[PDB]
Amino acid sequence: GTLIRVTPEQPTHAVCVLGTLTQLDICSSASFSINASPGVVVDIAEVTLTMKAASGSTGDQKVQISYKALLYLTGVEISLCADITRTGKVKRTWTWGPCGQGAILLVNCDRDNLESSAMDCEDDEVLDSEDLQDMSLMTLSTKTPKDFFTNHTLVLHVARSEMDKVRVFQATRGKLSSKCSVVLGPKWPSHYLMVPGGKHNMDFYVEALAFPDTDFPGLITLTISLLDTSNLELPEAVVFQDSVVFRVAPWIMTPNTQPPQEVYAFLKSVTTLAMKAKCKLTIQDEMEIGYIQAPHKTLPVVFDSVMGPDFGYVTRGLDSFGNLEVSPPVTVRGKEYPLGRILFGDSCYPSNDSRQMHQALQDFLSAQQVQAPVKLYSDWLSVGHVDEFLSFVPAPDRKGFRLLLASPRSCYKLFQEQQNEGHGEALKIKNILSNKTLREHNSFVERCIDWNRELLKRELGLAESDIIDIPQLFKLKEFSKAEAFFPNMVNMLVLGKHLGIPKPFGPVINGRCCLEEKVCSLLEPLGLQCTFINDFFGTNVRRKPFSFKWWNMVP
Amino acid sequence: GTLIRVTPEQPTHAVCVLGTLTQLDICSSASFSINASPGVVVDIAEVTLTMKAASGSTGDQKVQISYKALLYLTGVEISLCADITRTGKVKRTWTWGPCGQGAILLVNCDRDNLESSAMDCEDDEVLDSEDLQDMSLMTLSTKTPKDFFTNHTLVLHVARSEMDKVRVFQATRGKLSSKCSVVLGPKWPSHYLMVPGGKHNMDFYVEALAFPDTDFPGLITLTISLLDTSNLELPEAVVFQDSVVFRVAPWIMTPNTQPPQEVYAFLKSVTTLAMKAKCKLTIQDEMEIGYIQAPHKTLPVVFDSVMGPDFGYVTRGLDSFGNLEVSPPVTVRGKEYPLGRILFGDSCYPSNDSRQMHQALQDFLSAQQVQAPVKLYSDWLSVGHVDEFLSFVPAPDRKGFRLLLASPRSCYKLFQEQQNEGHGEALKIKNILSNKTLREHNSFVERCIDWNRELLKRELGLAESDIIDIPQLFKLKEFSKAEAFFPNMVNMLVLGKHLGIPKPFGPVINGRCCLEEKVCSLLEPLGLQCTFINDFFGTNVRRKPFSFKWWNMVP
Amino acid sequence: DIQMTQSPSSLSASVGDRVTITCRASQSVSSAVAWYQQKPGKAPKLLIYSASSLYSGVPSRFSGSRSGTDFTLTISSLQPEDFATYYCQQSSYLPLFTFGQGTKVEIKRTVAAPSVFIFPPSDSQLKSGTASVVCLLNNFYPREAKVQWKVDNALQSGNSQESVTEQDSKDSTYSLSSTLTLSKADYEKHKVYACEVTHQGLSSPVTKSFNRGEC
Amino acid sequence: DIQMTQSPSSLSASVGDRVTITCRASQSVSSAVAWYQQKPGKAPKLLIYSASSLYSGVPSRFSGSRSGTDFTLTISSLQPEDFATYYCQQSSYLPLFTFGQGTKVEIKRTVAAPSVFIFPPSDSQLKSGTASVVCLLNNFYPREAKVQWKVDNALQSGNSQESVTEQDSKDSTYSLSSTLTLSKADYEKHKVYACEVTHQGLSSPVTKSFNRGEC
Amino acid sequence: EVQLVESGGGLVQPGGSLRLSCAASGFNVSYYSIHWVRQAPGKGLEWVASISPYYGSTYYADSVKGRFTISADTSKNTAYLQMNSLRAEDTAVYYCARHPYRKGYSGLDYWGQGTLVTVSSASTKGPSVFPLAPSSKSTSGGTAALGCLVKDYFPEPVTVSWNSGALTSGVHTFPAVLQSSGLYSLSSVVTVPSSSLGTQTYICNVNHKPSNTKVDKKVEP
Amino acid sequence: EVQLVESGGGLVQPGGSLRLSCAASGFNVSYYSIHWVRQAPGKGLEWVASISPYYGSTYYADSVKGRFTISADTSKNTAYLQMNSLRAEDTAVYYCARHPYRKGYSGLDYWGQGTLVTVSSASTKGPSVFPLAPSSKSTSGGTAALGCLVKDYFPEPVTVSWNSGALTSGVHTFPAVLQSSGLYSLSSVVTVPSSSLGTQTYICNVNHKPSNTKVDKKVEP
Ligand SMILES: [Ca+2]
Ligand SMILES: [Ca+2]
Ligand SMILES: [Ca+2]
Ligand SMILES: [Ca+2]
Ligand SMILES: [Ca+2]
Ligand SMILES: [Ca+2]
Ligand SMILES: [Ca+2]
Ligand SMILES: [Ca+2]
Repeated sequence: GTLIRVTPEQPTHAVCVLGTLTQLDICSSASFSINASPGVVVDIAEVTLTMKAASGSTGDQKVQISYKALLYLTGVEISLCADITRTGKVKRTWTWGPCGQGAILLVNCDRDNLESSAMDCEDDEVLDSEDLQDMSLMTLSTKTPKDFFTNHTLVLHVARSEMDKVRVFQATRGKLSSKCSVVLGPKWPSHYLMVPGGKHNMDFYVEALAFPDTDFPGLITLTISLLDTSNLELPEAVVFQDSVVFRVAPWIMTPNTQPPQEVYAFLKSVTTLAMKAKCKLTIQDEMEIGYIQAPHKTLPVVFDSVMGPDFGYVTRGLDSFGNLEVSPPVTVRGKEYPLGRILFGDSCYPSNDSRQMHQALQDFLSAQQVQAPVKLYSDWLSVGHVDEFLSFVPAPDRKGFRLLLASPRSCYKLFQEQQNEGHGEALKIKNILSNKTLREHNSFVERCIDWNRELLKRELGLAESDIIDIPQLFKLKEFSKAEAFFPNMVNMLVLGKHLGIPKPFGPVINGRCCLEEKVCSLLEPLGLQCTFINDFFGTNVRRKPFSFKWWNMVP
Repeated sequence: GTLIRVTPEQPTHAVCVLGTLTQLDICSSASFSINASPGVVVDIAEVTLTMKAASGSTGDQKVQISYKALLYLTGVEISLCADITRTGKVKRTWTWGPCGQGAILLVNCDRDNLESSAMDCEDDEVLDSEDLQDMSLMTLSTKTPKDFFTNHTLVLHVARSEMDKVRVFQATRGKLSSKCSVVLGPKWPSHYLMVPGGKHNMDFYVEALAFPDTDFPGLITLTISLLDTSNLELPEAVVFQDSVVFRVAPWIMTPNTQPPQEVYAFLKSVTTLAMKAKCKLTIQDEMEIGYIQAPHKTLPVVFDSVMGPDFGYVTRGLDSFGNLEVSPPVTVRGKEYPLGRILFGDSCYPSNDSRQMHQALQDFLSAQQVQAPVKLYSDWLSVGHVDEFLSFVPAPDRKGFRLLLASPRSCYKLFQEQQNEGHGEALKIKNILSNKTLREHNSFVERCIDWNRELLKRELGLAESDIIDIPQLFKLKEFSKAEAFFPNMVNMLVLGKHLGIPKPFGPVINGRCCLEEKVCSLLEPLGLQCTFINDFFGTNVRRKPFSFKWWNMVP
Repeated sequence: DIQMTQSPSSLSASVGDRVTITCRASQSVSSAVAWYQQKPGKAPKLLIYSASSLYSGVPSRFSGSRSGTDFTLTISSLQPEDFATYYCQQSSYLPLFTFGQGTKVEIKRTVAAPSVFIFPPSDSQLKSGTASVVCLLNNFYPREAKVQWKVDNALQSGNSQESVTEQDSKDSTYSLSSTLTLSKADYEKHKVYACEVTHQGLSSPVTKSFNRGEC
Repeated sequence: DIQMTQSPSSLSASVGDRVTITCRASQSVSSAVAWYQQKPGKAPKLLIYSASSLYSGVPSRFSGSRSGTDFTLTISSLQPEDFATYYCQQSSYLPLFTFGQGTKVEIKRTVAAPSVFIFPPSDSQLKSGTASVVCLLNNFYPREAKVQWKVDNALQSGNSQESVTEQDSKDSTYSLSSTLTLSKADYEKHKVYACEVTHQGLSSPVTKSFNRGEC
Repeated sequence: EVQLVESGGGLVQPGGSLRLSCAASGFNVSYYSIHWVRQAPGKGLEWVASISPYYGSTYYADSVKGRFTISADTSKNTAYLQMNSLRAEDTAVYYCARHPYRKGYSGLDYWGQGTLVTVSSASTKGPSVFPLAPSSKSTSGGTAALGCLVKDYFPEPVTVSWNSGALTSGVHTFPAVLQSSGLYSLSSVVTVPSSSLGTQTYICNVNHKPSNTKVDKKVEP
Repeated sequence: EVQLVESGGGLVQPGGSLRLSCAASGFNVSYYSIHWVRQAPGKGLEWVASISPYYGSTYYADSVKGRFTISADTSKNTAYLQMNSLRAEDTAVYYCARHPYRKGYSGLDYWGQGTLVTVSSASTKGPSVFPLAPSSKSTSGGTAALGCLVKDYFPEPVTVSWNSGALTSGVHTFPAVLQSSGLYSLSSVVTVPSSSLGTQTYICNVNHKPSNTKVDKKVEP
C-alpha cells in the first residue's frame, strides 16, 4: 500500500496502521540486507513491511538497510467497525446474500418523543434514549503513543453528494442519551475529532434521513482520514484512510399469507373475526402498512399515497391503494423471491385518455429491489383497482397459498345449473341467463381477466391448479368501464384462516344463497372459515414481518 | 400462455400466433379425447395447443373434444426482430457479455443535413438518406388471412415514462429516405398500424434522443399489441403482445495508447510529429473526443463541460477537461476492464473551502458503466487538474503501457549528482539544493503524489515496475496551492510512439540539458521518440475507437 | 412520399359498354388503395376501400384489381348514373393519404363541327376604357378545340381566356367561350380582328372576322 | 452533557506551602481536561491543555493528574503570584466545553475580630423618602461572617444587602458592608435598631444599636 | 345515422387566418381518425391533414406544414382545422371525412357537404353587363348568336337568366373565369332563329346577390 | 505575535439584539476553532458557542440555543457573535478565545481582553450621595468610622476618593450591589483617629462619568 521513503541522505520516519501492508522505497537511492527490530516483520517478493502491535512511543522500532540507510517506525491501531457481518454488536463495498458483508441503516421515520408532532429525522437532536434503539451503532477503535496526536489529526466525513441522506451523532455516555451533539449532517459533510493518545473506543450513532429513490441507490459511505499536521505553516497531507459502507433498509410490504397482529376499524362481524384469529382490534383512510428491518431492530412503516414511538411514516408520492397489492413468496423460472412480488394495475398500452399509477410511486416501489414489481391490466374497471378481481388466501398444501380471480364463467355455469334443475324463478335467474347485453359485457371482462391470468401465472411462477375461479358478474357503465353486477366476493378481509367476505343477495335454494354455497365449496376444503358480512362496503390490518431477512436475497 | 375457452354450450374460435404455446379450458365444462385436424399439434402433461403454419382463411383448422365440444383455430405470424444477436441484419430483457442478447441504439447527435445548425435528434423529420445510417432498423413481420384485419388491429407503443427518450419513423421505401413520418415520439407514446392481410414486412427506424444519466438506465422497450375489434359497440381487448428491448450506446473515451487519427491545432513541431505519426493535422477550446458504437455503425462524439455529418456533440454538464483522463485497459484483482477506467481529480475529504468536479459530470460519467470511474487527489494543485502530475504512454513489453508520475525526488537526485561531480554553478544547482523552503514545499507534494501512486496502483491493478518517476519540482503559491517550478515534463502530447514534450530550461552539461537527458534515458528504451518543444503552453487529438465491442463487457 | 399517376385523363363510352381506369404508383403500397366517384357539386363517394374489395351498398358493376404497382378499376355494363369524375387514393401505414390527378368519364357520340361566331366590342364597354372581343364555339363534339386570335396578322398570347360548359344532357355536345381582353387603347391600335377555329369536325379551318369602326 | 463539581470552593495557605484543587466528572472524558488561572480584571490564562501536561511558558510549580473521573491540580512552593481564582475545564470530542464552579486561593493569617459600627439614616436621605441603616464589619479574618438585622426584636429578611472587599494587600483582612434598605414609612414604624455580629474572632456576639430620633 | 356538417368558411385576406369546424352526429369522434381534403376550383383532391383523438397524433401535407394546425374536442363531438398565413393558392372547398381504421380499411366512408374558403384582396363589387348585339357577324344558317358579358364582379356566384326564365332554349351560361385583376367574368349566350330578331325579347337578367345588384340588359342590333 | 481584540459591547434593552466582533492578528482564523466564553459579575466561566470556519460547523450551549448565532469572515480575519432576545440573566463579560485543535489539545491558548454586555431597562442616572456622619455609634477604641453612601446610580462604574485622593489610609470602597430597582448602590468608608473629628477634612468625591455628575460631600457630626 502506502510508500515509505528510505535513503542514505538522512534518517527517515513513518507511521504504519495495524492490518495495512506498506512498501519500502530502497532501490531508488544508494543488492542489500534488511535488519528489522523485534515486533517488525519484512518480506521480499518488492519489500513489504508490517508490524505486530501498536507502539507506546514515537520511533519505537527501526529497520536498518546495508548495501547504509535508517528508517524509524511508529505503529498505531486505527479502525472503524459498524456491524459488517449483519448480526449486531460485531465490535470494501456492500454485497447481497447469506455470504456477503456491509452495514445497514434504518430511516428514523418514527416519533419516539411524544412532546412534538415532528418526525425524529427532521431535527438535529436526540431527545430520548429510546430514539437510540432506532439508530445504527459504530465504534471507532484507536491505540497510539500518548504524544502521537500532537503531529496528527483524524477527520470523519461523508461524501458531499449524500450529506443530506445521513446524520451522525456523538455518543456521549455510550448506550445512553445525554443530549448528543452532531458530528456530520445536512449542515456540513466533515468534522475533526479530538482523539487522545493511548487505547480508546468512541461510539457513534448513524441514522438515515431518506428512503431509496430514483436519485438514491441506498448506499452511504463514512470515511476517516488521518492527516499529518507536523508542520504548522505547511498544508496537511493524508497518510491513512479507512471507511465503512452502509445500505438504507428498504420498505417491505406484507401479503395476506403473513399472520395478522392488529386490525384498525359491520364491527360486530370484525370483532368476531378478530377474536377467532386472536388479534388486537382498535379504532383514518386506507394506507399500506409495511416495515423496515435491520439486524438490531424491526420497525413498522405506513406508506401514504400518524406517527408513534415505533410506528413509522413515509410518503414519496389518481389511483388509491386498492390498486396496490403483494403476492406471497414465489419461485419464477428458477429465481426465488423470498418476500414475494408487488402487484399494481395500469393500462395495456398508453393512449390519449388512459389511466396509470403516478410515476413517482412506480419509481419509489422499483427503487427498493427486495420486492420486484409486476404490471397488471386494470384500466378496464370503473375505478382501475387490482383488488376488484384479484386476491390471495392461505392454503395448507403444496403451494402454501391460492390465487383468487373473479370469474363470470363460474357464475353463469352456476345459474345455468339452477335453471336446468327448475329454479329459473329464483331471485331472476331466467332473466339473467336470457340477457344478451349482460353476456356481451361479461365476454369483454372474461378476456380482460384471462389476460391477467396469463400475466400472473407467468410472472409469479404458478400452475392453473393454484388458481380458483370465484363466480362474479360485471356490467359496463355509461363511460364503457366495468362495474360489479352484485357485491364483490373476491375483495375480502383475510385474518389468517378466517375470511370476512362481503355478503351476496343472489338466488336462494333450500335456505342458502347459491353464490355462498359455491364460494364455501371452493374455500372451506382448504381449512378456511368463511363468514358473509352484510353491507361490507377506513379499515387497515398490520401483518407480522417476514421471518426471512431481506439482506440475504440476491436481486 | 393465453387461455382458450372450450365448451359444449356452443362452438368457439381463437387466434394462435406462431411460436406461442396456448392452453385449452376443457375440464371447466362438460375423461376426454382430443381430435386435432392436420397442421395442429396438441400435447397433454394440462392441454397445450400449437400450430405449424399461418392460415389462409378464418377457422381453417379445428379441434374436436369427446367426453361433445368444438373449437375453431386461426393461425397467424406476428413478430418484431430489431437486431437481437448484435451482428446487424438479423431479420425477453437486455443482457451483457459475449453470450447475451438485446438490441442497441445510437443517439442521433450528429448533423447530416448541412442546411441547418440544429442537431438531428432535436426535430421530428429525416431530411436525408444519410441520416438513416445512424438509426437502428427493425422489421415487423406478419402473415394473416386476407380478411383477418377486419376484426383485429395492431398498435405499436413505448412506455409513457420513456417516450421522450426515443423516436420511431415509418420506413417508406425501406433502405431509402422519402421524407419519413413519425410513428412514435415525444408528442405521443402509441399509434395504430394499418397492416393488410397476406405475407408482409414493414421497416421502422428507431433513434435515441438522450444519453444515459441519473434518471435514465439506458433501456428502451417497444411493444406491439394485437387487439380484438370484432364488436364495434364493445371496448377492444388485448389477445397477443410482443416486444423488443434496446439499450442506448454509452459515450466511450479513448486513452493515449489508442492509435491517433487526426490532430486539431509550435505548429512546426506539431506538423513534424503529425508527419512521423502518419496523422491528419488541421485547424476551438479543449474538449474530450470519444465515440458511441453499435453493430451497424461507429460515431465520434465530442463531450463539452461543432457538429458534422458523422461528428457528434453531447453536453450534460469549475474544473475543466485537464482534470478528466482515461487509463489503458486493465485487470483489477481478477476483474477485466477492456476499455480502461476514467480518472478525475478532486479533494481527499470535503470542507468549507475545497474543490471538486461538478456532480452532474460525476453522474453522467458514472451512468455509463462501460468505463468505471476512479477518484484521484488533485485539490493540492493551483488549478486542480490530474494532467499536471499523471500521464500515460505506450510500451512494447509485458503491460503494454507505462504510468508516468511527476517526481520531485527524481529531480533532487539528478541535481545532487551534478553537484557531486562539480557542476553546482550550472543554471543555479547549488542555489536549488540549498533552498530549505523549496525542499519543504516539495516534501508536501511528495506525500500528495505518493497518495495518488497508491490509489492508481490499487484501482488500476499495477506494479511499481509499471510506473516511471519523471523529475519535476513544485512550489506553493500565496494561497498554499502547488504550481510547477519549471515547465511541466509530464503533461505531453502523445501520437503513437512520438512524444511532444514541453522543453525545460534547466542546467546544461556538455551541450545537453540534464532534465532532457534524464527523460530520454527513461522513455527512449521503450521505442518512444522524444522531442522537446519550445513554449509548448485549443489543441485536441482524435484517437482510433477500441477494437473491443462494449456490449461484450460485464460491468 | 410515394408518387402516383392516374390515366386516361378522359374516357368515353355509350351506355352498356365496359371501361377501365388505371393508376401507377412509383413504389409498392402492399394493396393500400381506394376508389372514389364525384359528381359536380357533391362530396366524393367511396366505392372501393382496399385493393379489389367493394364497399357495402355499391352496385356490383364496380370491381378493382392489382398487378405489381398498377391498380385498375373496371366498370361493367356502364349506366347513365356512372358518368362522373373518378379518383384513385393511395394510402399506407399511418393516416397519410395521397390522391391521383383524377379522370373524367363522358358520353360517346358522332363528331360535330362547331358553330363559329364573332362579336365586336359594344360602345358601352368601349366608353369605359375596356374592350372584349367574343368568339363562340357552340354545340360541338368532342370537347377539345383549337382557337386562336389573329389581329392584323399578329397572333395573340396571354390575353385570351376560355371557359367550357358541361356535356349537354340532351345532345351530349360542348360549347366553348373564348374571350380576348383588350384595353381601349390596344383595341384602337388595330383594325382587322379574327377568331380562327380548328376542330376534328371541320373539313377546313373556319375564321370569322370584322373591321373596327365598320360594324 | 457530562456534569462536573470543582472543590474546595475556598483554599488558604502561606507562601511556600503545597495546595491541591480537585474536580469530579459524573462520567469519564478520556483525559480531555484543562486548567486556567484568573486574576481580577484579566482574561483567564491557560496552564494545562490536557490531563497532566503543562502549557509552554508556565512555571514548573504547576502539574496535573487523573484518578478515574477525579482530576487534580497540584501547586508546589506556592508564590505570591499564584494567589488567584482557578477553573477546571472539561472537554470532549467536538468543540463543546463545560466549566466547573471555580475555586479561590487566598492568604492564611491569624483570626481577627471585626470592628462593628452602626449608622442611623441621615436627614438628607429621610427627606427623600428612603432610609438606609449601615452596619460595618471592618478589618476581619477569615472572610465568612454572620450578620443579622433585628429591629425592635423583629428579624429582617430580603431587605439587607452585602458587599465584601478583596483581601487587603497589607494585612490580608476583609471588610464587609451590610446595608438595610427601608422606606421612610417602614423606618418611622420602628424605634430600636441593631446590627448583630457573629464571627470566629468574637468571644461573644457583638451588637451595636440606636434609637430613632434620639441621635 | 352518421352525418358530418362543416362550418367556419368564407372570404379572407392574403396573410390572414381562418378556423374551420365540423360537428359529428351518429358516432363518437374519439374512436375514429378525422381527415380534411381540399379541392381547388377546376382541380382534383388534395389530402391536407389528419388527427386521431384516441392516440393524440396529427399529420400534415407538405404544402401546409408549419401553417395549418388540426385539433378535436371529444366533449363537443367536433373536429377543428386552424389555418394561418393563407395565400391565394389555398382557395378551395374543404371537406371533412371519417376514417374508420378499427374496421381494417384505409378508405374514407362518410363525408360532409364541404365549405368554401376564399383567399383574395378583391372587394365586394357588382357586375358590369355589356350586350353582345346580334348582327351579320354572328349569323350562320337560319340562326343568330347573341348574348351578354357579365364582367368584373366579386364574389361568386352570379345567376343569369333570359326573359326572367322564359327563354331557356338554346341558352348556355358559361362558368366564370377568374381574371388576373382578382374579379370574375362570365359570358351567357343564346342561339335564336334569325327570323325573330327585333321581334322576340332578348333581355338578360343578371343577379349578383352579395352586392344587391340586378341588371336587366336588352340585347338588340 | 498573536492578538485577539473584542468589540461590539455596550448597554441594551431586554428583548433586544446585539452583535459582537473579534479581530484576529498573527494567525489566519480559517485554521483555528473560535470560542466565546461568558462570565457574569461575581460568577465563574460559562461556555457559549464555537465555530470552525474550515469545516463550517457551529455549536451552542443549551442556555442560548435558538437565540445566539455564531459566524466568521475569513477575508476580514474576524469572528462574530449575533445575540437575539436578550434577558437580564445574559449580562456578563464575553471573551473570545482561539482553540488550536491542529496541535492535538483541547485547551484555549490565546484569549482577548473581553467586552461587557449589559441588559437592563434602567436609564442613565447620577448618584445620590448621603453622608454617614461620625458619632458615638461609630466609635470603637481610639477611632471612629465614617463614610458616604452612593446610592441609586446607573450604569457602572463610579469612582470614589476622599479629599481628592489625599486621604487613602483606612479607606475601603466596596464593590457596588445591584438593587432590585435596576440601579447600583455602593458604600465607601474610612476609619480615622477620633481625635481628628471636626479638624481633619472628610469630603468624599464621587465621580459618575456617564452622567457628568461630581458630588463633593462633607461628612461631619
Ligand atoms: Ca431527531
Ligand atoms: Ca425515532
Ligand atoms: Ca422508535
Ligand atoms: Ca392494497
Ligand atoms: Ca431529425
Ligand atoms: Ca444524423
Ligand atoms: Ca451521420
Ligand atoms: Ca483530459
